[PDB]
Amino acid sequence: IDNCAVGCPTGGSSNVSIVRHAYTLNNNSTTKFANWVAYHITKDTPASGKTRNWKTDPALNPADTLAPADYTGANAALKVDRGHQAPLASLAGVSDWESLNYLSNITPQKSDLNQGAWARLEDQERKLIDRADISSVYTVTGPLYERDMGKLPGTQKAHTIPSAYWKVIFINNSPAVNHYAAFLFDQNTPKGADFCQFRVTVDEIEKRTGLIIWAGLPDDVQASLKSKPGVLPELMGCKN
Amino acid sequence: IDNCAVGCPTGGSSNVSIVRHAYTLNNNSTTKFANWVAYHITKDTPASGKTRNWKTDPALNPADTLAPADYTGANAALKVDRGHQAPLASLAGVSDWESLNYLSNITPQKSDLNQGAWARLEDQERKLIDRADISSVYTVTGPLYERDMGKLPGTQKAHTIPSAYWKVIFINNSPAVNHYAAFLFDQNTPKGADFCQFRVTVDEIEKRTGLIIWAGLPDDVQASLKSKPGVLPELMGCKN
Ligand SMILES: [Mg+2]
Ligand SMILES: [Mg+2]
Repeated sequence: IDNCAVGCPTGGSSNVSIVRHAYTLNNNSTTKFANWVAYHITKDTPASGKTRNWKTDPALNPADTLAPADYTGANAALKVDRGHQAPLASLAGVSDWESLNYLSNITPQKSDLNQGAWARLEDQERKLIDRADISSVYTVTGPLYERDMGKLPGTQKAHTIPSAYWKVIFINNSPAVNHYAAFLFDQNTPKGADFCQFRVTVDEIEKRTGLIIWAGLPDDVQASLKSKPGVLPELMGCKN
Repeated sequence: IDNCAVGCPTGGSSNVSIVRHAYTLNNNSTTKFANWVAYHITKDTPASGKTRNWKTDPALNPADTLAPADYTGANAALKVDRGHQAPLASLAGVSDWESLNYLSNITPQKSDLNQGAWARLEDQERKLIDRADISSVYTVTGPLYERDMGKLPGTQKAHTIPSAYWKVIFINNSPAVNHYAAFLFDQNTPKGADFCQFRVTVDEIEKRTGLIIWAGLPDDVQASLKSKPGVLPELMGCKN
């Protein structure tokens, strides 16, 4: 199962990644959240109406990830939601869809971001697959840890709440020949914010995460395309 | 023969276009030069060392195009060369390659442009086909008539010398999913100019020519991408 197409990211804290049909993920046993999550949307992956039964990822050591009990009181204290990294509705059609609700694929994401600009991007990201000429959407998403966001009140486990979230997207085959995009949202993004205003370069993300995305691309392609914002957002309703 | 892939341009002065393996061209009987020339570069079309036997296009009425005799004294008076619209070296491998030297595919192009930035772009355009993942390069090129440039000294034929040239390019299948680019050079472009500094939008070209490029693309795709400069030039050595 290849959920990256042009090479999954290198630089993750964990040397081994979890590969599922729903996604491929690299966990961080120190922060308790995934360094990055790569997924592949196709015409047969989206599905609506699925339920959200939060569960501890059975593939990880319970001490290196969070359990449902750890989120107790989180919303009232920090105004955060249990935010999905790999989106439920866009991939709930896969055989192991339940893993989309494993806490390894979740982080304490501010409600205004989760239900705001982040959800609208997910909506447009999913809509791309409806286009006749678009057969695949390959996405890599993950958090940033640049400032103290406080701690979950219901757990004694050492963890680090993200300060921002990014998403790198490309359609069909490879960014070497296809449209791509990259976004970066701060945890405190306003509820009504236009997701189009947060377009960035892949290079910026790599520099703020320590990862190398699209790690299988030839050197020249990486050097010339990663520092240039893509035009994929224009197909998602964005301008300029 | 389809040299446009996503619909040849509309808006040309002639209702009929000339279709060849080398290119598809729409002539302008008033200016005596083609409104647009569309060509398709593949790994099989380039070829070096071909001779240049200028000739009157036998497919057109002699009064609507130029003959070799019409260029007499042109270089000494206006410092222009017999400039190819569809590049010889990039397509000389096709079966009717001699048509690349028919005067319907030529215009009085300033030597500094023809042998400068224009030739450098042609090189990079041709080199794209050397990439393993790039199987096709679809280009549409043509002149602009915005200012009096004088007249050829060796002809009595009514004609209009171009004041600028544009080139729209995309790779593989369609600009809807593949990288694209558009450039526009004034006749007076200095010999040592960096072609990367002449990137424009497809919309600007359409507004200045009266043509509609990629006329077969869905409306939403046209509105969305024609106003956004592409990232293909980054694969051609351009920065930012
Ligand atoms: Mg969410
Ligand atoms: Mg030339």
